[PDB]
Amino acid sequence: KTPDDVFKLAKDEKVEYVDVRFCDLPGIMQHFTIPASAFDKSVFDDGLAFDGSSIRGFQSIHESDMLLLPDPETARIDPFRAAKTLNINFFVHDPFTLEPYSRDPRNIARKAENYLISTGIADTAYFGAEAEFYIFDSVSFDSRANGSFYEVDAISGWWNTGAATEADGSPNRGYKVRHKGGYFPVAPNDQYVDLRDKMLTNLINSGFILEKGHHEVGSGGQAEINYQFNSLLHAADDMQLYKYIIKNTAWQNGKTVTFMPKPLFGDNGSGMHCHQSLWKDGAPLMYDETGYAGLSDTARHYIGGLLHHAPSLLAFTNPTVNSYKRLVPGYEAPINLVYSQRNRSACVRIPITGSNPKAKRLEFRSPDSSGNPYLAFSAMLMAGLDGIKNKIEPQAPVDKDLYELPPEEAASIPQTPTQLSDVIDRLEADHEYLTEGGVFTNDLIETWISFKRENEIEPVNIRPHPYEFALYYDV
Amino acid sequence: KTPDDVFKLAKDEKVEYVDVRFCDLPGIMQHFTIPASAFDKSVFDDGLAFDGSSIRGFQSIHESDMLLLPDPETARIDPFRAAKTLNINFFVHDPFTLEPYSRDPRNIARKAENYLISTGIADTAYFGAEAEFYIFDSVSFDSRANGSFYEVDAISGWWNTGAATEADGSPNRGYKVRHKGGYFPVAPNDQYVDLRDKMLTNLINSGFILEKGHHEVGSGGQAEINYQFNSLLHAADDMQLYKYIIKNTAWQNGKTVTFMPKPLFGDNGSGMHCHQSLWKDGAPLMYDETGYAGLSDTARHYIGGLLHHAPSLLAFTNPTVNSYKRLVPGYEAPINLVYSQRNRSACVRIPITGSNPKAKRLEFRSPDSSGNPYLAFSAMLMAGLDGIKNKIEPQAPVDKDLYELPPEEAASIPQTPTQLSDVIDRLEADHEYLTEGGVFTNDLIETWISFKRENEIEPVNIRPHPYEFALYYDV
Amino acid sequence: LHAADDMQLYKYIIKNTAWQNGKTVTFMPKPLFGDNGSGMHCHQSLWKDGAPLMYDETGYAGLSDTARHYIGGLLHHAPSLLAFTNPTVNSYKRLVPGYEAPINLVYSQRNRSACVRIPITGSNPKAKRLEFRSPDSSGNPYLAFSAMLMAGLDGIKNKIEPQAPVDKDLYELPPEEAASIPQTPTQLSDVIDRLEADHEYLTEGGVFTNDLIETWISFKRENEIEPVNIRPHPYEFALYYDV
Amino acid sequence: KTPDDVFKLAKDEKVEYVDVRFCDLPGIMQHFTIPASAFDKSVFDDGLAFDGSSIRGFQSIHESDMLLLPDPETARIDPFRAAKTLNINFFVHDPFTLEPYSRDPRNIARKAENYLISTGIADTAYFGAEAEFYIFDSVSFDSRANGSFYEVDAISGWWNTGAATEADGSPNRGYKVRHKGGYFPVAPNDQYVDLRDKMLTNLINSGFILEKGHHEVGSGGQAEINYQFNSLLHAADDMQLYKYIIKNTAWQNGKTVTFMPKPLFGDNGSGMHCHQSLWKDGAPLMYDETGYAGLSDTARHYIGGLLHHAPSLLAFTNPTVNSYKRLVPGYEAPINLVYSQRNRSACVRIPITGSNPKAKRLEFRSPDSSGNPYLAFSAMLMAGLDGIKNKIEPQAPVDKDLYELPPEEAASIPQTPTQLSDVIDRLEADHEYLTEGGVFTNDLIETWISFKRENEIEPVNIRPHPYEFALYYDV
Ligand SMILES: COc1ccc2cc(-c3nc(C(C)(C)C)[nH]c3-c3ccnc(N)c3)ccc2c1
Ligand SMILES: COc1ccc2cc(-c3nc(C(C)(C)C)[nH]c3-c3ccnc(N)c3)ccc2c1
Ligand SMILES: COc1ccc2cc(-c3nc(C(C)(C)C)[nH]c3-c3ccnc(N)c3)ccc2c1
Ligand SMILES: C[S@](=O)(CC[C@H](N)C(=O)O)=NP(=O)(O)O
Ligand SMILES: C[S@](=O)(CC[C@H](N)C(=O)O)=NP(=O)(O)O
Ligand SMILES: C[S@](=O)(CC[C@H](N)C(=O)O)=NP(=O)(O)O
Ligand SMILES: C[S@](=O)(CC[C@H](N)C(=O)O)=NP(=O)(O)O
Ligand SMILES: [Cl-]
Ligand SMILES: [Cl-]
Ligand SMILES: [Cl-]
Ligand SMILES: [Cl-]
Ligand SMILES: [Mg+2]
Ligand SMILES: [Mg+2]
Ligand SMILES: [Mg+2]
Ligand SMILES: [Mg+2]
Ligand SMILES: [Mg+2]
Ligand SMILES: [Mg+2]
Ligand SMILES: [Mg+2]
Ligand SMILES: [Mg+2]
Ligand SMILES: [Mg+2]
Ligand SMILES: [Mg+2]
Repeated sequence: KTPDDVFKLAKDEKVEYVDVRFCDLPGIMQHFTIPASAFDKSVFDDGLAFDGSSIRGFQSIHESDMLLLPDPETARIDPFRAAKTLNINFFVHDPFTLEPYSRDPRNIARKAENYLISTGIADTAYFGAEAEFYIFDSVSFDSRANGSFYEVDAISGWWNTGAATEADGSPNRGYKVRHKGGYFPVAPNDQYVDLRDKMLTNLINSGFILEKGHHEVGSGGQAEINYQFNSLLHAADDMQLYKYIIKNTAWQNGKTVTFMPKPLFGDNGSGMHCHQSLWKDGAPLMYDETGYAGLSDTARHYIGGLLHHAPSLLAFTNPTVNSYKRLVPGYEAPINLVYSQRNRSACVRIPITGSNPKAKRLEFRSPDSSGNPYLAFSAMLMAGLDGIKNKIEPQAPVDKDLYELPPEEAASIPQTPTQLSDVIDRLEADHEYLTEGGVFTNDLIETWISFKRENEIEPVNIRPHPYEFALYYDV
Repeated sequence: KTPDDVFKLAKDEKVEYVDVRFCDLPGIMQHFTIPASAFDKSVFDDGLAFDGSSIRGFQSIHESDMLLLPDPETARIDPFRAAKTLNINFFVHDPFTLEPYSRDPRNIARKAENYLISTGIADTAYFGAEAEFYIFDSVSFDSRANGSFYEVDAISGWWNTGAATEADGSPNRGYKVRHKGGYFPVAPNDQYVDLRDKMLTNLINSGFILEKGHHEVGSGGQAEINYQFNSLLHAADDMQLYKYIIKNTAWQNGKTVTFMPKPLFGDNGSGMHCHQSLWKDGAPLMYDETGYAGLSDTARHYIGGLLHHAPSLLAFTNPTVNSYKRLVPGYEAPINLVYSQRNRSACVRIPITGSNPKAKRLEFRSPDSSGNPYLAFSAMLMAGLDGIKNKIEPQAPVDKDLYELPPEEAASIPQTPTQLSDVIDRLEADHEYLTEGGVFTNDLIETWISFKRENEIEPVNIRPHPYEFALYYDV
Repeated sequence: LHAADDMQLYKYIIKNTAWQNGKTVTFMPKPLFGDNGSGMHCHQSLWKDGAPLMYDETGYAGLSDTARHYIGGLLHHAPSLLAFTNPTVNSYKRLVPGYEAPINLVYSQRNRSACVRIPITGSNPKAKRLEFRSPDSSGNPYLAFSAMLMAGLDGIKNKIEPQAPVDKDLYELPPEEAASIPQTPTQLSDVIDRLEADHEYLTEGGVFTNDLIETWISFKRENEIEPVNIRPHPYEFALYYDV
Repeated sequence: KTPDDVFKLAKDEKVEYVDVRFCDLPGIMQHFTIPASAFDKSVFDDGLAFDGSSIRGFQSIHESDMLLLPDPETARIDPFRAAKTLNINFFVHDPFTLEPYSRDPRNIARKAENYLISTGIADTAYFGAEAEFYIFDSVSFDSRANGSFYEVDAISGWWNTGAATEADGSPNRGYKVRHKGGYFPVAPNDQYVDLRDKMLTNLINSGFILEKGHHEVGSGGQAEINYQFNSLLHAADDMQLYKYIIKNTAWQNGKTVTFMPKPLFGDNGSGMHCHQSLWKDGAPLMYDETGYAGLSDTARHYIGGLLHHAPSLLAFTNPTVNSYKRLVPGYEAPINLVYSQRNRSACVRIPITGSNPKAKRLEFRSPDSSGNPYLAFSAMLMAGLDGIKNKIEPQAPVDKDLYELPPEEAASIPQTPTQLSDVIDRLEADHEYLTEGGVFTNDLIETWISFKRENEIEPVNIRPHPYEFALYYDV
C-alpha cells in the first residue's frame, strides 16, 4: 500500500476518525485519535508528536517529545467504533534527526528483516502464531498491607458445577467444562461457539485470512483462533491487531479476555506457539527428505540456535513472572530444551506435514502472549540465525513424553528456566547474538532488563503470597 | 453424496463456516471450525490436523498429531449458529500412513459393516434406536473433602407439588407429573409439547425422517423422539446428530437435557432400545411364520448371541457406572437375560408387527445413551453374528412379568450384571467375538477397559455416598 | 468379652461427652474423602495358665509358631472375616491406599501399611502381640472379636502358614510384586458373598450358628448393599450428566 | 532435675494428666496425653511409642514405630488446661537399639553442646532470643483453581481507620497504630497492654525469668517479650515453650498470634534476633577492650563464621519462603552481610554494653521464628565454631544506614540471599561445617533439603500470585 491508497480507503469508507497507533516497549499498543479532516499529506511528511515520557521504556521527562511516521500497509477499518474509524500503525522517530527510534519495537522488527537479507542466508522469515486466550466473565484482585487476592470467573468453569444459580440469578444448567477437558466437545459443552464466530467474522472483516477456531483445553473458556502466517514484521502487526480484535469483540459482548500465560492453577496455560521457516528467492529452505523429521541442515541449525540461546532468549519470548507458572509439567507446555516431531511435550515440535517442502517448519512452543511480538519474533530470528551462522548442532531429538522421563534420563537434559529473574540475569550476561547487525542495541537491552527488575521481579518478590499463609501462619 | 455435492450445498446455502466433527472414544463429538473460504479440495485430499493427545482414548502427548478426512454423506446445515454453518463428520487417520485409526469409533462402525458383508450372512444391518432423555430446568453437583451433592430440577417434577412459587417467583399452577405417570397425558400435564415440537422441527430440517415424539414415563420432563431406522454406520451418525439437536434445542430455549441412564431415583431411567434386523439382497432375514413370535432361525441365533455375550457386551452398550442404577426392577428396563414378545420387562422384546416380513425385528432393551453408538451398535452386531455363526440357542422365552417372578424360577434365569466393574472384568476375560475380522482390536479393548477403571469405576468407589451417612453416621 | 463390653461403653462415653459439650462424634470408617479413615486396630494375644504364648525370640518379629499360625488364620480367612470386622459399605471406602489402613493381606513388623503389624515391643514376652489393622468401628465388637478369634484358632489348629512378611511400603509396590499379593476385598457385597460360601471356621463349637450367619448376610444385603447400589452417587452427575 | 523431682512435682501439684512433647523436623511441637496414673518409672526405663511416619521429616510408613524418652529438666505445669497437666519434653530414640534419633531436633542441640565442649574452645554457648510476633483478631486464606486470597485483621490495624464500626458492630474509637508506628506509645494507642501482661504472667508462672515486654514497630498488634538467656539446648526448649504460651494466651483471650516472618506488606516483619556468647570455666570469651566494639578475636572470628556461612546457614535460620519477604530494606531487618555496633540495619549488631565483659555479645539479626530453634541455634554455633577454628576474618564493619546506600555502593558488600531456593541450593553444595563432629548428619540435611523443595519452594512457585493479575491480566 501507498499513501494515496490509504487516502482513497479513508474517503471511500467515509471515515470520520483516524486512530494513530504505535507499540510501547512491553508490548501494549498505544493510540490517539485525529479527525479525518486532519489526516493529510502533512501526516506523512512531517509526522505527529506525542509524550515519550508517558510511554513505558521510551523517554525521560526532559527529553519527552517524540515523533510518529505512518506505515500505510497497516491501515484497517476499526470494527468496533460507532464513529467510522481507520486504524494505522506508526513508526517512532527522533524529532530532531528523524532517525528511527532505537526502542521502537516496530523498528526492531524492521531491522531484523533487513539483517536477515544482509546475511545472504534467506530473504524472508515466515511466522505463524497460535495465541491462545481465556474468555472469562469477570476478574478482580487487589494488594493491601494486610491482604491480597485475585479471582477470575467464567460460567463454564468447573469450579462452578455446584453453584445454586448463575451470576445473574438464572439456573445452573450444567455442561461446564472439566479441567483439561475443553478440547474440544460440541455445544452445549462448548459455550462459546457464537462468540468465537463473531471473533472470526471481525477478523475476516479486518483482512485476516482465517484458518480455524476452536475451544482449547482449559476450563472456563479457553480458546484459539488461527490466521495465515506472514513475514516477520507483518506477522507481528497481525498479532497486535488480533489481540485487539479478540479483546474488544469479547468486551462488546459482555465478556473479558486475558492473554496471560497462566490465569488458572491446575489447568492449561495459554501459549503463543511460533511456527517458523526461512525462504530464499521464493523457495523454502527448511526441507530435506533425508534428515530427521524432514529437516534440512539450515532448519536443524536454526533449532540449535533456539535451544542453545533459550536461557537468555526467553527474556523476550517468556517475559513475565507469570510466564514461568506456565512452564510446568503436564499441560502441553515445555519443561526442557529438546526438539521432537509430533511431540507436544517438547520445546520445539516438528508438526507432521508430509513431503511438501513448502509446509516444512519448526514449532517453537515455549513463547507466550505476555510480551511484545515485535521483540519476540525478532529475538527468535536472531537466535536461529546465530545457530545457522555458527552451525550449532542441537542435541539429539527425544521422541518421548518428556514429563514422564526417568530421573537419570531427565537430568541429562537442560531444563527450561524456573523464573524470570534467571532469564533476565542470563540476558544481561550474554546477549551478543541479539546485537548482531545492530538489530537490538545495548540501550534497548538495558532498558528491558531494568524495566523487568524494577516493575515486575522486585514487586512480586517483596509481596507475600497467599499460599505462604497456608504454609506458615501457624509456624 | 460426493465432494462436489458438499461444495454445491455450501455455496447454495451461503455457508460462512464449516464445522469439522469427529467422535472421541467414550462417545462425545469433538469439533473445530474453519471458514468457508478454507473449505476446498485440499480438505478432501490432504485432510486436517488436530491434537490426538487432548482427545480421550486417542494418543499420548509425544505421538499427538492426528489427521482427519471428511465423510461427505454426513454434511448437514447447523440449525443453531447465527453465522451459517455446515457440519461434516470426519474419519480419523494416521498422519504418516493415512491408515484409518484403530481407535476411531466411526472406523469401527465402518469395519463392522464390511465384516458383515464378508461373512455372507447378510449385506445390511438395520438399527432403529429410541434414545430417551430428560428435559430439566437445572442441575448442580460437587464433591469435596467434607461433603458432596447433586440436584436436578424441573418445573413438572412431582417433588415440587408443595412449592410456594416457581423458580422465577411466579405461582405454582399444579399439573405436575406423578412419578411413573408421564406417559402420556395431554397438556397441561404435558408441559413440554411446544418444546418437543421445536425439537421435531429442528430434526426434520436436518434431514431426519420422523416417526413420533412424546412425553415419557418419568416425572420432571422425560421425553422420547423416534426417527426412521438406517444401516449401522448411518444410524450411529444419526444418533450423534440427534443428541446434539436435542441438547441444543433445549439449551436455546432455556432448558437443560440429560441422556444419563438414571438421573432420578425411584422413577424411570432413560434407555436406548435398539431394534435390529439383518437384510440380504433387499430381502429381510428375520421372519419365519412358523417360529415363536414370527422369528427365523437367523433371528433366534442373533438373539442367542446377544443374550450369551451380554455379560461382556454391556461393557459397550451400558458403559457407565450410572448404567447399572437403571438395570433395577420395576421401570421397564431389563433385570435378566431373557427374550419375550410384547414384553417390556424383558432384555429382548419382540414387538408385535403382524405378518409383514419387512417389519420383523428384535428390540434389545438393555442399552442406554451413556456411551458410544458407533461402538455399541458394532458390538451388538458382533455378538449377534457370533450367535448365527455358532448357532447359539437362546434359552426359552419367558412370557411373564419378569419383576414378579417367584424367587425359585428367578434363580434359574441369568441376571443382568450388577455393576460396571463386573462387565469390564468380563470384557477383559472374554472378547474374542468382538475381535473377529479385526472389527475391534486389542488396543481399543484395552484402552476402553483401562479408561473405565481409572476414570469411572475407581473414582466412584473411593468417594463416600450420601446414603452411607444416612446408614452409618451413628454407628 | 470384657474387652467387647469395654468397647460399647467407650463409644457411649465418647459420643455423649461430645454431645453434652455441643459437639457430635462419628465412628464411621470414612466420613472424609481424601483424609484418614477411622479404624479399630485390634491387638491380640493368647495366654495359658498366666503365661504368654505369642513370643519366641528366634521367630521373625519375636513371634512364636502359635502367633504365626494365628496370623495365618486371620490372613487366610480375611475374605470372609471382614464381613464381621469391616461390616459396612462405608468400611470399603477406608480400605484404599495412602491412609495407614490395609490394602492387601500381609503381615510385617513396624509397618502401618500392612494388614497385620507387629508393634516393636522388645524382649518382654508379655508385650508380644499382633495388631490386626483391618477392622473398623462400624459393626459389633462382640461379633468382630469373636470372629477374629475363630479365624486365629482355625489357623493354629490347621497350622496355616502366612505368606512371607513384606517389610516395605505396601502402597508403593511396583505393579509386578503387588499383583502377587492378595488384595483386601473391594466392597461389602464381596465379603458377604464369601461369608455365605465359606464360614465353617466360625461355626466350630457352635460359637456362631447358621441362623446368625444367615440373618447377618440377609440384613446386610437388604438394608445396606442394595439400598446404596440403587441410589445414584453425586459423582455420577459429575461424570455423566453431559453424556 | 531428676526423675524423682518430676514425680514429686506431679504429686504436689495434684496433676491429672501428663503431656508428652517432642519436636518435629520443621519445628512444631507434637504431643499426646497420658493419665497421671500411667506416669511411672516405666516411662523413664522403657519409654513411650508413637507413629514416626505421621511426623514430618521422620519415618517412612514401613519403619513407623519410634520411641520417646523423657527429659526431666523440661517439666512444667501447663497454664491453660482445666484438668491439671504437667508438660514434659522427650528425646526421640530408635526402638530397637535405643540410639538417639538422627532427625530429632532436640538431639541435634544435645550433640552441638557436646561438640562445643570437645573442641576445647568453650564449654558453654549462651543464646538470648527475641521472638517478635503479631497479635491479630482474625485470618483467612485459600487457594483454588480460579483464585486465591489471604487476609489478616486487627482492631489496631491502620487499614481500619476508616471503618464505620468494629467487627462486633461497636463504634470505631480511633487510636489505631500507624504503619511503623507501634514502637511504643502509651495506651490507648497501645491496645494490648493487659493481654501482654497476661502473657508475661503466664511466662513467670512457667518458670521463665522475665526481662521486658512491649509493643513492636508493626501496626495491628506487633509485640515482643524477652526472657533471660540460657545455654543452647535450654534456650531452644525455652523458645518452644514461649511460642506455645504466647499463642495460647492469645487464643484463650479471643485473639490469634502469628510468628510468621512477614504477615504484613509495607510494615515490619517479625525476627528472632539471637544474642550469642561463648564462655569457658565460668568466664566470658567475647570481650577485649582493645577490639572494635569491645570484641575479642574469638568473638570476631565467630562473626566471621556467621557471615561467611550465611548463604547456606540461612537454610536453618530463615527456612521458609516467607522468610525472604522480611529480608527487604527499610524495616530493621538485614539486607546484606555486615556487622556493625549500634546498627539495626546490619546483619550482626553489637549492642552497646559498656566495659562489663559478661555483657559483651553479638546480635545475629538475620534469623526469624519460622523454623526450628534447636536446628537454628545449632547451625549458628557450628558456623561460629568453623569461624574460630579457621580464624575467618569478617570484612570491616560498616557503621552506616545500610538501606540508604546508593545502588553502586550497596553492590560492593555481599547481599543476603533473595529466596529460599538459593539457600537450599547452597546448603546442598556446602554443608561440611554442619557435619563436623556428626552434629548434623547427611540424612538430616538431605531430608531438610528435600522437604523444603517439595512442600514449600515448588508449591509456591507453581501458584499464580495475586499481584501477577495486577501486572498481567491485560497483557
Ligand atoms: C501446502 O503449502 C503450505 C505452505 C505454508 C503453510 C503454513 C502453515 C502454517 N500454519 C501456521 C499456523 C497458523 C497453524 C500457526 N503456521 C504455519 C507456518 C508458519 C511459518 N512457516 C510455515 N512454513 C508455516 C501451514 C500450512 C502450510 C502449507
Ligand atoms: C412395514 O414395513 C416396515 C419396514 C421397516 C420398519 C422399521 C421400523 C422400526 N422403527 C424403529 C424405531 C424407530 C421405532 C426404533 N426401529 C425399527 C426397525 C429397526 C431395525 N430393523 C427393522 N426392521 C425395524 C418400524 C416399522 C417398519 C415397517
Ligand atoms: C551484667 O551482666 C550480664 C550478663 C548477661 C547478660 C545477658 C543479656 C542478654 N539479654 C538478651 C536478650 C534477652 C535481650 C535477647 N540476650 C542476652 C545475651 C545472650 C547471650 N549472651 C549474652 N552474654 C547475653 C543481657 C545483659 C546481660 C548482663
Ligand atoms: C492443544 S495445545 O497443545 C495446547 C498448548 C498449551 N495451551 C500451551 O500452554 O502451550 N495447542 P496446539 O495443539 O494448538 O498446538
Ligand atoms: C415406555 S418404555 O417401555 C420405557 C423404557 C424405559 N425408560 C427404559 O429405561 O428402558 N419405552 P418404549 O415403550 O418407547 O419402548
Ligand atoms: C496413626 S494410625 O496409624 C492411623 C490409622 C488409620 N486411621 C486407620 O484408618 O487405620 N493409628 P495408630 O498409630 O494409633 O495405630
Ligand atoms: C525494634 S527492632 O529493631 C525491630 C526488628 C524487626 N522487627 C526485624 O524484623 O528484625 N527489634 P529490637 O530493637 O528488639 O532488636
Ligand atoms: Cl523472578
Ligand atoms: Cl462398579
Ligand atoms: Cl457393596
Ligand atoms: Cl524460593
Ligand atoms: Mg493450534
Ligand atoms: Mg493450542
Ligand atoms: Mg501449536
Ligand atoms: Mg418407543
Ligand atoms: Mg420409550
Ligand atoms: Mg422401545
Ligand atoms: Mg494401632
Ligand atoms: Mg528487642
Ligand atoms: Mg524487637
Ligand atoms: Mg534485637
